[PDB]
Amino acid sequence: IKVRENEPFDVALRRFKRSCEKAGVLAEVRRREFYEKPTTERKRAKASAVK
Amino acid sequence: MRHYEIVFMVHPDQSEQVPGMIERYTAAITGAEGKIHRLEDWGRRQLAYPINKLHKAHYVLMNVEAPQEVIDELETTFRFNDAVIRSMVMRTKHAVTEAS
Amino acid sequence: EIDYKDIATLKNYITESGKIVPSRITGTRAKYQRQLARAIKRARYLSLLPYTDR
Amino acid sequence: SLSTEATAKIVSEFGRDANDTGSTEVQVALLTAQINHLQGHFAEHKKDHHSRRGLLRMVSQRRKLLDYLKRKDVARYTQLIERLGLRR
Amino acid sequence: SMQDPIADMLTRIRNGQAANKAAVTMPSSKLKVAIANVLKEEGFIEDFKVEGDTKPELELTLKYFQGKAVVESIQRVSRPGLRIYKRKDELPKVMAGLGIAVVSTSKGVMTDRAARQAGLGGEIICYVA
RNA sequence: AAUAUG
RNA sequence: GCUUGAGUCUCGUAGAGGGGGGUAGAAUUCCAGGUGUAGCGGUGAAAUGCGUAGAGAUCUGGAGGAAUACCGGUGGCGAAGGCGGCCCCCUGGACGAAGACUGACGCUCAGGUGCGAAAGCGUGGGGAGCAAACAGGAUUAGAUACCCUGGUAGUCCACGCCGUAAACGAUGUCGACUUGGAGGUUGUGCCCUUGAGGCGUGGCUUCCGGAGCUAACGCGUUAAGUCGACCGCCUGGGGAGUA
Repeated sequence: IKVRENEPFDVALRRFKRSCEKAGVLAEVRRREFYEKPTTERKRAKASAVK
Repeated sequence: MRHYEIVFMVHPDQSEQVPGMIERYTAAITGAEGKIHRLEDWGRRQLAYPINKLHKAHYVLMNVEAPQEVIDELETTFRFNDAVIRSMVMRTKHAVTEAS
Repeated sequence: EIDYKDIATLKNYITESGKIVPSRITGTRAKYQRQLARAIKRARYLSLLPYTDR
Repeated sequence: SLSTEATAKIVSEFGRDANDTGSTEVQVALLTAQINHLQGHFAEHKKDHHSRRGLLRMVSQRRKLLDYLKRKDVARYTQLIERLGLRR
Repeated sequence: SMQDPIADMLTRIRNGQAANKAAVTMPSSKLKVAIANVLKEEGFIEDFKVEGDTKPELELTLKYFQGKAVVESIQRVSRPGLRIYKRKDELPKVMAGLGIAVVSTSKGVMTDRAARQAGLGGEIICYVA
């Protein structure tokens, strides 16, 4: 959720939230339409991941 | 017969009426047929998230064999009772003690 | 085994937001993960552990 | 599925001696009592088409078994269909 | 269902020869053994042997050539679903007479080579090449 | 961005 | 007559199997009210629009209908269509385990019958988003399109009707046989069990591949291999799945 850094936190350098997922999860529903969409998505990514 | 794992959550504020409620509930079930293998009345417990901004409400678990009638009349007592919030009844369990 | 009243344990499988840790990560096997996720929704329902805070 | 108390009752009842499950007379009665019990389930609802497949699965099979007992002996067949009460 | 076990047995032969296994097992029956006797008579198989009562298992040892299968091919000529008869005045043959057919005559299961001298027609079963 | 016909 | 096929009983397993009913979080918008003030919104680039009649913004509550993030997987289940919140009731089937019984009761099936996404239609409800139609503003040589702002039928529900899809693995169904690896998924026996272990055995399923086959591409123990049983369908293209 939020930063909650220790006592010498400097000029607000977000150590926790930079590690966090950030705008990825924000984008994830965002992208226009979804209902027909992920039918062609399946397996083609996973098929790439071989030696 | 079917073993039921019942749990309900009752108002924090009404806790002096709580033992009166536990007696009248378990009486109405066990009078018919029902038989207690777990009955627990947890006391106050701060919520993980606050249900409609309510707080600290009591949890009350049971594991009872029962006929299909008295769990219906209990569930409709839960839909009736305006001092009780969330309620569940679940599968067999087959008799338990603590782990709370 | 897979009781939702295992709330001491189920904390290990949630991040700060209360989102679930997936089956790749946790050292589980596919059956126990389904029962785990089912138990987490039950724990989430009673406010023993949270759906998410926010 | 039908009741365990019903299955253990019907094997002694329509069967011969002990353990007579495989013989047709118990089978016809077991499928029929299943069909009669399912008759209430399809009395309400009427949208459950796949459950109706599980009904219809018993119906033809019991019917085919009845044709077997017919080709073997008509007397046991005619006596059986009368006691349970079926077949136009 | 296993509609013809006889064409199955010959198919288990042709599969067995292709996979190059000497012993091929199958459920026994009377004509199957009599066909296996015609195979051993003609000399394209080594020997059959049988075990059972409730469930018979015929075990047929198939030959091999020095660098080859013993069996070139083997086919069901009169199919289960269509029964075909050939009379004494014209009986079929395999590979210009070098191979044999299997024929069920009134006097039993013979080859074509013996059956033409024997002088009666009947049901052809299969072409053993 | 955006760009038609032989 | 018999039992290996098939059917069936006893004990279990797994599971978005199906219907029916109740119930939840979470999210958007509207509605009502509080604080706050000239922009807001929208675009590759802008304008139409919204806003000093106090918006957008922020905060508190309420109302209403929808859909189930996350986990969810090159996972599961279901005849096929298809099915992802929670709980119950009714209720389908496959598979294993040992053991038992019946004794060919089987396989396929034209005609016939049932089910069968999306769109659409009948009657009465409901309608938050979105979105044909349709409107307007842009773009353009033209733009009745793409693009942008609104926005009705419809999308939702009950009960009926329509019976059609690239309803596709573009593989008819059933059964036997024929070298495999590395997996996934799921039951169960054997063992020194010291282990999120070891030695096995069944069903389903993914990727890669041997012989072989194939016109090639590729398929390949789940065959498009090697065979049997039965049913469907094909005979140049266009004219036409039309008269």
